[PDB]
Amino acid sequence: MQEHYQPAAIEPAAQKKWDDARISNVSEDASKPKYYCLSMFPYPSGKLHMGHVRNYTIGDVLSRFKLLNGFNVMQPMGWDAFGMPAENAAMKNNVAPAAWTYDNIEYMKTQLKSLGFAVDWEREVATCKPEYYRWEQWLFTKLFEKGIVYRKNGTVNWDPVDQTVLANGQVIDGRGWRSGALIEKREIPMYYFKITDYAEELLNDLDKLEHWPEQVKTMQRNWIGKSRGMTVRFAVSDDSKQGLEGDYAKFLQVYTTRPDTLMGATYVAVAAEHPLATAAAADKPELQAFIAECKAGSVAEADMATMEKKGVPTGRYVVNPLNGDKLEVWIANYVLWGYGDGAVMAVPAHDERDFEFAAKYNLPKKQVIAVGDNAFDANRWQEWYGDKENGVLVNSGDLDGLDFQTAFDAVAAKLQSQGAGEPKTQYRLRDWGISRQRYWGCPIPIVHCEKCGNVPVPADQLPVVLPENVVPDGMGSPLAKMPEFYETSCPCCGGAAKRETDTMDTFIESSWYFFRYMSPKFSDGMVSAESAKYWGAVDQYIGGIEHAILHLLYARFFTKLMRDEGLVNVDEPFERLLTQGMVVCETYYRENDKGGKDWINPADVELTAVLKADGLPVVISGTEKMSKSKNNGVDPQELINAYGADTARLFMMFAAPPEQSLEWSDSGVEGAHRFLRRLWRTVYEYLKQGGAVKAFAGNQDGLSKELKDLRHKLHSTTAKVSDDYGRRQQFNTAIAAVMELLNQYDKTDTGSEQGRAVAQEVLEAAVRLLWPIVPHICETLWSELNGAKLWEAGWPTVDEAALVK
Ligand SMILES: [Mg+2]
Ligand SMILES: [Zn+2]
Repeated sequence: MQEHYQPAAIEPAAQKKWDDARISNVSEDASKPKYYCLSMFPYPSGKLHMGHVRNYTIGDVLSRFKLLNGFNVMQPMGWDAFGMPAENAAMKNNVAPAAWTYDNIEYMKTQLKSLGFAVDWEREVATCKPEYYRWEQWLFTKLFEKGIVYRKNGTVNWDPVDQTVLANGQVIDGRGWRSGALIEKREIPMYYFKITDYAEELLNDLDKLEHWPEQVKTMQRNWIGKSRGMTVRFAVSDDSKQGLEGDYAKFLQVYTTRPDTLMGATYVAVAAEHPLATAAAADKPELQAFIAECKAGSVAEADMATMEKKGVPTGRYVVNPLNGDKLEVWIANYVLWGYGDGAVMAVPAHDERDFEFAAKYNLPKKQVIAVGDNAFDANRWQEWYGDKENGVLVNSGDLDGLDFQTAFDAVAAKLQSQGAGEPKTQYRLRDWGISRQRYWGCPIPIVHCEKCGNVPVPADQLPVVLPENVVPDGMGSPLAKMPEFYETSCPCCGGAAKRETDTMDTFIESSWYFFRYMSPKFSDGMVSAESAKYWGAVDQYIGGIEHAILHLLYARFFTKLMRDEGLVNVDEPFERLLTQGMVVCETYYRENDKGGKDWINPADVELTAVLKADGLPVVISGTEKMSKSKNNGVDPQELINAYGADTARLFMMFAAPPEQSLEWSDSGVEGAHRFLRRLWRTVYEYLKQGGAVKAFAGNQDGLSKELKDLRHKLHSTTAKVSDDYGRRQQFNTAIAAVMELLNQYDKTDTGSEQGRAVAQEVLEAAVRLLWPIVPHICETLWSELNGAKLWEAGWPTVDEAALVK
């Protein structure tokens, strides 16, 4: 055994030792309990960043910990290969997105292997290979025949300069974020997943997830947005029926979740596309300009509530069905066409959104709810205004004295007898649009025939192979310009027909990759029935915060879809969720000659804070998440080249808990490396003074007071580490517990015979307790202390007797 810790000399050897033993290559062995530990598979952007290393080290700790406890652990790895970054790099470097992707995959796979992750590489998948996406095309055709996937027209943002479709997040003040040209609203036929049919099932099944974070389940409930309310019809006044046709000339229909406050309605609001808005705007240019501004808006629902609410009066009036009040109709910008009736009622006294709207335009506020002896202030909103639980009705005539649910049914009874309303359940959830006007994505298995319509590609002719010999030019997506691709024959009649040129949303690949890992080479279905039965569902999921709501919802949707097709048996894909915190770092900038700032990477600077090149001082700015925005990203390959994989893994797990943000620190990295030097020195000095012995075990009566205390600290540390790994999922404190154990070991005389046995017992446990964190040095140190296989010795057991005083 060498005297000095040198990770470059032991880490390649430890990996080949695990590779030859094939401890990470697992099968459906019924003689062992299974454990599926899944980390979110990376996008092949070119090289790993710090978020990758932290995510997959967290997953490797939980995987190696469960492996030492006898579990048959599957920890797979793949590549979320589709996306736009390959197209943009293709337009910059003039290469093909496929070749650019496959090279990034090979390089990043070498980096992941160098980190020593216990990964079953025989289950590796790449979503851009036809061997993978052929099965999401298959499920598309099956759900298309059933109607779960359908085709309808939708509105998109067209950039006429870049000749591409943009999302609302890429539109700023009505212009494209790159071209700066005014976007155009176009209606094109697209494909949709009828996810609203599974809304009740997606909402109720959240109760089965006993181990999910309550805030994550709450975000799923809000996005689905189930509400039990009331449909209410306000009769249009005789002096406001001009220009209206059909039912819109008779009544204005609205939906409300607070029918107990129907007596407190002071005005109604309609969307810009509502027929009442169209009729009143026929002779009013202000209303026409307001309607045009609402239609030209490009607000994302993540910023919908942050939008300033605006409205215009119409001069048209409707009649409240309960008290007969005449209420003026307003055109509001927050009322969305397609959401319910496209019209709402307004109660400013018990809805803060209506309170701010009425206070702006000085609209009346009528109180109809009372909570105790609390005073009602018409010029200041209070939280109890919207209380549905402890409220009682006032200023409501016959409805006075009733609570929420009694007034709900009583209002329902009054409206149904008049034929002016009935209860209704609504959902904020929209259907899932999957059509993307991009090249680098999974093709849509639809052929357009003028005599047969939109016919699905039969299962024999799948996949619809995306051509890889394509270099995007920018002026339009390539698929719509390649007749050699879209010109084909109709699979129903054999006549001339055109393939679908749009590609699928990349969320589709991530909605079922956890099932493909179970049988990645299965060619008769999405997943074999044998492997799905054994592995069941993912026991532990580790990923980031980005797009968590949509990804989880889509993955839970695909699970129930595949279950209904008879492919899987579970109702939920993920039993446990661990979302890691971001990695932040300090930023550095030097002021410009044009009134700006140029941001410098931390690798090109040294703290005296001075630039590393010209030696001119550079401003050290604030800390934020590593990104190419302010050039603050630290390459983990430089961290591995300098200290090794074990130091990188240890610093990640020790600097902060997994959920908390990790702040980059050069001193913290050195401290992790010095501890690995200390651990190597401890084992080396122990073996230099006599070599290994048999670890102490059994009855400890007769040991000295000093040696009994060390065994107490030892088996107390083992209990604390097991709780940190298996329950708390707090790996930083577990490293601190082992450090305290080594501290007391240093202060203890282990020179006696039984003292050497206690020392052997202490060291054999410490290297096994840190094996999930730093497996390379622990495997190397374990072979010096004991001749058995580390994974066969298992997780260290707690000696209960070593705790009785
Ligand atoms: Mg349960
Ligand atoms: Zn045909």
